[PDB]
Amino acid sequence: TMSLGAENSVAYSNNSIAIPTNFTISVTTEILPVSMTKTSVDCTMYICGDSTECSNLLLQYGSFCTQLKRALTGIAVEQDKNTQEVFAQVKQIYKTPPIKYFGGFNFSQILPDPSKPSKRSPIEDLLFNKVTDLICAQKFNGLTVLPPLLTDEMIAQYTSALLAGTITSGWTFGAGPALQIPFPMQMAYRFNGIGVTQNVLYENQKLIANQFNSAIGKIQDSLSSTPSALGKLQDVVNHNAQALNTLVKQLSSKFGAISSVLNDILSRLDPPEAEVQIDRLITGRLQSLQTYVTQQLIRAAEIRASANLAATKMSECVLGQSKRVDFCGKGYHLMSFPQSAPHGVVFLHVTYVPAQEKNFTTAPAICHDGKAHFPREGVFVSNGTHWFVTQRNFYEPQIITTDNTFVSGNCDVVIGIVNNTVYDP
Amino acid sequence: ALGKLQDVVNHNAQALNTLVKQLSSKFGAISSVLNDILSRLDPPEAEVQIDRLITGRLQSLQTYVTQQLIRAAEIRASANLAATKMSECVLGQSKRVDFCGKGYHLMSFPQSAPHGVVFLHVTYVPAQEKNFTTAPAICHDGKAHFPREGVFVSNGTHWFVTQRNFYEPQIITTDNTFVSGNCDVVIGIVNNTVYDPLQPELDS
Amino acid sequence: GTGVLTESNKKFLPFQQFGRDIADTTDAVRDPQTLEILDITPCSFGGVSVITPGTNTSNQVAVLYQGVNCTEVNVFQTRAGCLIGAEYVNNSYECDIPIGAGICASYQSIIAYTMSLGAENSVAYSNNSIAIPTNFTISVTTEILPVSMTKTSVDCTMYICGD
Ligand SMILES: *[C@@H]1O[C@H](CO)[C@@H](O[C@@H]2O[C@H](CO)[C@@H](O)[C@H](O)[C@H]2NC(C)=O)[C@H](O)[C@H]1NC(C)=O
Ligand SMILES: *[C@@H]1O[C@H](CO)[C@@H](O[C@@H]2O[C@H](CO)[C@@H](O)[C@H](O)[C@H]2NC(C)=O)[C@H](O)[C@H]1NC(C)=O
Ligand SMILES: *[C@@H]1O[C@H](CO)[C@@H](O[C@@H]2O[C@H](CO)[C@@H](O)[C@H](O)[C@H]2NC(C)=O)[C@H](O)[C@H]1NC(C)=O
Ligand SMILES: *[C@@H]1O[C@H](CO)[C@@H](O[C@@H]2O[C@H](CO)[C@@H](O)[C@H](O)[C@H]2NC(C)=O)[C@H](O)[C@H]1NC(C)=O
Ligand SMILES: *[C@@H]1O[C@H](CO)[C@@H](O[C@@H]2O[C@H](CO)[C@@H](O)[C@H](O)[C@H]2NC(C)=O)[C@H](O)[C@H]1NC(C)=O
Ligand SMILES: *[C@@H]1O[C@H](CO)[C@@H](O[C@@H]2O[C@H](CO)[C@@H](O)[C@H](O)[C@H]2NC(C)=O)[C@H](O)[C@H]1NC(C)=O
Ligand SMILES: *[C@@H]1O[C@H](CO)[C@@H](O[C@@H]2O[C@H](CO)[C@@H](O)[C@H](O)[C@H]2NC(C)=O)[C@H](O)[C@H]1NC(C)=O
Ligand SMILES: *[C@@H]1O[C@H](CO)[C@@H](O[C@@H]2O[C@H](CO)[C@@H](O)[C@H](O)[C@H]2NC(C)=O)[C@H](O)[C@H]1NC(C)=O
Ligand SMILES: *[C@@H]1O[C@H](CO)[C@@H](O[C@@H]2O[C@H](CO)[C@@H](O)[C@H](O)[C@H]2NC(C)=O)[C@H](O)[C@H]1NC(C)=O
Ligand SMILES: *[C@@H]1O[C@H](CO)[C@@H](O)[C@H](O)[C@H]1NC(C)=O
Ligand SMILES: *[C@@H]1O[C@H](CO)[C@@H](O)[C@H](O)[C@H]1NC(C)=O
Ligand SMILES: *[C@@H]1O[C@H](CO)[C@@H](O)[C@H](O)[C@H]1NC(C)=O
Repeated sequence: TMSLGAENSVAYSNNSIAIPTNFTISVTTEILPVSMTKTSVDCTMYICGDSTECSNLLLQYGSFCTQLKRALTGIAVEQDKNTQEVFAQVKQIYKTPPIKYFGGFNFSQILPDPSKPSKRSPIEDLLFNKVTDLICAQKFNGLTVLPPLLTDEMIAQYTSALLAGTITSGWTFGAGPALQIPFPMQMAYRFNGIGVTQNVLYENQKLIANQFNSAIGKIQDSLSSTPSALGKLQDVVNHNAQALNTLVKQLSSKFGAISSVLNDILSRLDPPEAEVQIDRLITGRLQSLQTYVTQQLIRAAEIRASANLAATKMSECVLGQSKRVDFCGKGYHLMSFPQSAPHGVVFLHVTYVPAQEKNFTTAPAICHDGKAHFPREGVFVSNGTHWFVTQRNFYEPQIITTDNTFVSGNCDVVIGIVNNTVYDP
Repeated sequence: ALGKLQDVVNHNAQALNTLVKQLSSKFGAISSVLNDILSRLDPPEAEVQIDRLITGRLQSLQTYVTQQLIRAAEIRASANLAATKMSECVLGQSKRVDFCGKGYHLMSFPQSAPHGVVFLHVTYVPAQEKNFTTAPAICHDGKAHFPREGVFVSNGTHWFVTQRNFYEPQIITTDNTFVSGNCDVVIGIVNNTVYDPLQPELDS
Repeated sequence: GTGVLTESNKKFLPFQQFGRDIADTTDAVRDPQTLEILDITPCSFGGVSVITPGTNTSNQVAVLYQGVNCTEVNVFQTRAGCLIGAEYVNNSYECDIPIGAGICASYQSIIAYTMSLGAENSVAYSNNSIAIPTNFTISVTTEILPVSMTKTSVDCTMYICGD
């Protein structure tokens, strides 16, 4: 019987709080499929090939062929639209400065490599390597794979522009003109977004930079060392080729006829029964093609939903800081980096995870001079003998003064109010 | 401009037209008209011809219903998205980037359209940006000062604190800065005075 | 069948006569007069696509043979296929008519080009400089979303059989 999880009992009490005293910069990967293989089918060539009599009999069924071609054309344009929606979200191609110094933060693994001809990042190069006469057989039966409108190098260029915008300008480029800001100041703004003061980032800048660099290196090692990391994108490739193979395989099916070869049927039988045999082959092949188009449409809907989600993540996680829980990684979200992948996008979510929490005795309000004092932005904590006010997400005790507390009412209404002095500047 | 809604209308009529067009298909039978088949053949072979017509027309109708269900799923997803935009953009102000227009979202207006909704997203776009020299903190009297809500900027000789999204320089005082630590830890801290409001009061 | 018979590097065993693909399609054969192996490759086929602007504007057209090399058919070779009737221009513009593999076509005659992704902007990043907005623009933008479709009901018996 499978275990759901490790058992943890939270030490809940009416007057105790746990405050984090440290943090971990966690980078996590999110892999999203964006597009599929664009397929076009020649209905007449697939069902009948070179046989004129088969085409003449096929004409009796009407506009089935036109319907299948139209549906496939809609899917093919939809895939390009999906790629445009996910990646072509900036109209300026931003570039990084020639001096790659960002206050200790290292972005070598995600920025484009000049040495490589493909102009891809090490992570993107790893993603393309790790995602992989079949093509000839699919082509020879009247099924054609159409090239993506955006080539891999242009998609990589779009990711590079997004990375340059998010690194040099923060979230400003997503909401208008790209405004330059130093990267430590940008990270301080992101720290303020999740409710941590700027001083925590500035004082611990080298530690945060080291943690970020270590996490990025771990991400590259994790992708290189795990076969099932890129399972989703490969699955899409796996489905598409298999579908074409199955459709090709359906040409070798008798479908209740004497032979699967039209030429043998013509060369061996009179037209009254040859017409019947060709009709059986036509209905079986047409059913196979309709089945293939129907699954292609269902997969197109699923990929369109995934692409819409990927576009939403690109807008909310890469082009801004998100306050939505778990949308842009596990933890308090700081920023995200896009990486191009075959038929998809990989988001590196940089999040803030609290760590090394410590118990403190807490009170809702402080009673001083017959007045109730409440924290403006923090929480009251006690280490045993002395009372302090600290920010909720990091332990930084400060003296309780009138500057950081506000007075509302007397001490007779608040349940759990404790008596302590409030300093006056 | 209104290509998406018209496209939906274009698909629906076309689907019906295709289904109507499928009535003119022999489907491997002598004729596409059932009345002719009845008026021309005995029931043993008329049953076969009617069977061919029935299976072809039934396949056409099932195909039409299948694409109608797929399109219904797509339109349901679009309608759910439209309801989400109506709740978050019209009935409130959204902090989600690009959900309610390009730029910092202020408000949205709904307009009815045939088979659809048009959202007029009113957003705030920054413009006419100006370069300034910036610092993370101000060092005064051996203490590090950080902005409460803004950013430190310098026009070349003087330091000010301004809000991030609009240029409004103000004198750096204790009211708009907070003190955390000394000047030895912050990388890039610059030396500047921090004004005290109480100093002229007790001085005079 | 029907196909080109090219020279084959495949060494058949003496008992084998035909050859098949992974997907069970014939890819090779042994000639019964001279014991040699031939690579049966089917003749070239392509999806003829016509690239045109509006008839209100012009009647000039270009033809794209999808998947067909240009030697087997203003002739330009693209990864999508062979494009006849459009002149390649080294300038980059926005995409007007999509061709594929980064190639787009436009009317100015019909030209084919590698589409520009966007205007090139280099952000003046430095470790101590910030850009602060001094003004604003109130921008109203349109977002069009479909909500409902036409409600259709079909009488199954009347449609299939009538009276
Ligand atoms: C806060 O105090 C509580 C209680 O003193 C701690 O909870 C105990 O944790 C230990 C080991 O984790 C367990 O063996 C005890 O059974 C727990 N007691 C209760 C009542 O839950 C808690 O670990 C303290 N928090 C920190 C961060 O030290
Ligand atoms: C917070 O945790 C970090 C680690 O994530 C601590 O940094 C380590 O500090 C020890 C002792 O000074 C060093 O030996 C390690 O090399 C440091 N690790 C890294 C990655 O820099 C840090 O000291 C902790 N801070 C507090 C206040 O507990
Ligand atoms: C940023 O990270 C890269 C890679 O993580 C660092 O490049 C390494 O540099 C060391 C010492 O110079 C070499 O021994 C490694 O072989 C390099 N690895 C790679 C993959 O190039 C780089 O030094 C870091 N710092 C900067 C400023 O770029
Ligand atoms: C709670 O924290 C306060 C503040 O750090 C502690 O007060 C200081 O304790 C040190 C060590 O005994 C003394 O050298 C200082 O003179 C104390 N400062 C003041 C203003 O009294 C206090 O001891 C802590 N309490 C507990 C139980 O750890
Ligand atoms: C907090 O302080 C107040 C005032 O200093 C205390 O209220 C006094 O309590 C004593 C005995 O309980 C009475 O004799 C006084 O008349 C009370 N004064 C007022 C103004 O109410 C209160 O008891 C203190 N609470 C704690 C927990 O120490
Ligand atoms: C930076 O801004 C400050 C304040 O806006 C400027 O200081 C004032 O400049 C005007 C014009 O020269 C003088 O009339 C005032 O007397 C100055 N005020 C003070 C308090 O000195 C300053 O000149 C600006 N610096 C630059 C390089 O533009
Ligand atoms: C910022 O101010 C501090 C303190 O006034 C400066 O530190 C002094 O620097 C001088 C010359 O380097 C020394 O002679 C003093 O002993 C230093 N005093 C202290 C307390 O450190 C610092 O140099 C100033 N920084 C800038 C950039 O002007
Ligand atoms: C901020 O200063 C930088 C550099 O001092 C300006 O960037 C220059 O812009 C001009 C015109 O756009 C270019 O010709 C230069 O090549 C740029 N130089 C660099 C180093 O990028 C930038 O325009 C200034 N910002 C504003 C708003 O004027
Ligand atoms: C901010 O931009 C607005 C326009 O978007 C400026 O308003 C213009 O001001 C000029 C000169 O004062 C007038 O001739 C125009 O008629 C104004 N246009 C509008 C639409 O009102 C405004 O002056 C700018 N403000 C700053 C500080 O640069
Ligand atoms: C908290 O609970 C303890 C025991 O459960 C009790 O003695 C104490 O009065 C309670 N305090 C408040 C503020 O409820
Ligand atoms: C910023 O970089 C310049 C050179 O690029 C250097 O002279 C200066 O010391 C740096 N300042 C900080 C705060 O890193
Ligand atoms: C096949 O025919 C050719 C014709 O010249 C002859 O030379 C050869 O011996 C025959 N047999 C085989 C096994 O090739």
